[PDB]
Amino acid sequence: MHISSQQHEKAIKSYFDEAQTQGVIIIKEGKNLSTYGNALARANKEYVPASTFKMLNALIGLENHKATTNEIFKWDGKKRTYPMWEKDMTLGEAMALSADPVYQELARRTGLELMQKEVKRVNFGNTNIGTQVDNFWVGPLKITPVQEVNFADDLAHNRLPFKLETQEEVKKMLLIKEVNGSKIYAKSGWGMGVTSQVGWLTGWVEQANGKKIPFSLNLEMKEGMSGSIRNEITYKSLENLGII
Ligand SMILES: *C(=O)[C@@H](NC(=O)/C(=N\OC(C)(C)C(=O)O)c1csc(N)n1)[C@@H]1N=C(C(=O)O)C(=C)CS1
Repeated sequence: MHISSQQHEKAIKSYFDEAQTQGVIIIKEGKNLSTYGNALARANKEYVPASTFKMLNALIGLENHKATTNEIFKWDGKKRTYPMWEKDMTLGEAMALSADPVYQELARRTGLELMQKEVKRVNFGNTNIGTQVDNFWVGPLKITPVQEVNFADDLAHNRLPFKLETQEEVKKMLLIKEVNGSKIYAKSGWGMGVTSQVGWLTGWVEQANGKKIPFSLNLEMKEGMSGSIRNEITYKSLENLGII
C-alpha cells in the first residue's frame, strides 16, 4: 500500500481535529512505537488511568482468587450513577459496561495492601496507589499513553506476571469489536481531572493471521462529547493505517 506517511499523519490528525479535541494514538508494531494525532506531546505525559485500570484490577482479583469469572456480583439495590449499572453482573459484563461498583467491590476484596503490592509488582504507571483502595484510579496513580500501550502489548502476549490463565480470562472480557476478520480488544477510560477530563481507549487488534497490534488512544473529553468518539477515532485510525 502506497499512501505516504505524511498523508497517514494528516488523516489521523484530522480525526482528532474534527472531534474538537486534543489527542494522541500510539501504535506498537513489534518493538516499534508510532505516535499519531493532533497533540503528539501527550504521549509521554501522565494522566489518571481511570477505568483502564479495570484491566489490572481484574487480573489481580482473579490471580488472588478474590472472584471467579462466572460469579455474579449482585446489585445491592442503591441508585447507581448509570441505570445500566443497576443489575447483577459478572466481571466480564462489568468490564463491558465499565461498572465501577463491581470493580470497587473487587478492589476491596483484594484490599489496599495487596493492591499496592500488585501495582508495585506489575510496575503499572507511576505505581503509586496511596491509601484509598476504593478510588485511586483521582490520583495518586498516573500513567502515560506510552506506558498504556506497553501494558496492552504485555497483556496481549501474556507477558505480565500473572498466570497464563488469569491473562486469558481477562483478555476474553475485553473483546469489543470484530471487523473484517480482525478482533479489537480494548478498555475505555474517562477520568475527571484537575481542570480537564481524560479519555482513553487502550487495547490491541488481533488480525486473522494471529499478529497483535497494540494501541492506546488518549484525548481530552469535553462537555457534550459521547464516549464513543474514542472508538470512532480509534477505528478510523487503525483503518487508515490498514491495521484493520
Ligand atoms: C472509568 O473510566 C469510569 N470513570 C470514572 O469513574 C471517572 N469519572 O467518571 C465520571 C465522573 C462518571 C465521568 O463520567 O467523568 C473517574 C475515575 S478516576 C477519575 N479521576 N475519574 C467509568 N468509565 C467510563 C468509561 O468510558 O470507561 C465512563 C463512561 C464513566 S464511568
